[PDB]
Amino acid sequence: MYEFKDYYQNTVQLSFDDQPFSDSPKHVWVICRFGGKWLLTEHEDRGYEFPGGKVEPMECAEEAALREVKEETGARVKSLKYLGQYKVLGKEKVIVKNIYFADIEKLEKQADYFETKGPVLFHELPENLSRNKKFSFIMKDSVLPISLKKLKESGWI
Repeated sequence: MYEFKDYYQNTVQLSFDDQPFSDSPKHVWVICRFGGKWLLTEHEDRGYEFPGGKVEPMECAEEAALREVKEETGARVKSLKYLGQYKVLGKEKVIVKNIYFADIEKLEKQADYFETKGPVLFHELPENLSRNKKFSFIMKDSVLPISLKKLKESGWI
């Protein structure tokens, strides 16, 4: 596993094993690719990020991952694959977050995206990411480069 501090100084623990921190993660994060482009959403408060959010008690993690992609981007998924999991060791809370990879089939029109401004496509993520005020803090720690490295090694992209 990997351990590091995040953008807001919480400690994050990251693993590419199957649900090592929790069998019932309460959050999902979905790295999306549409053709040769990254598909992100623009969270209303946080800014650009891969879609994700909470796992409902009446949802399993995969169901929540598919719903967040659709709600935040209007995308239909061709394939959803579990990649890994991370634990965020916060000041007041500890959250366990599954990482999925979604290969996107298409983006359909949507009147609303919920807590976001909808889909954003990036041919490449910018190098200035960590100092880019337009990006979410969740994209500004080692979870993103380590996850992309593992994703590229997988053969899935």
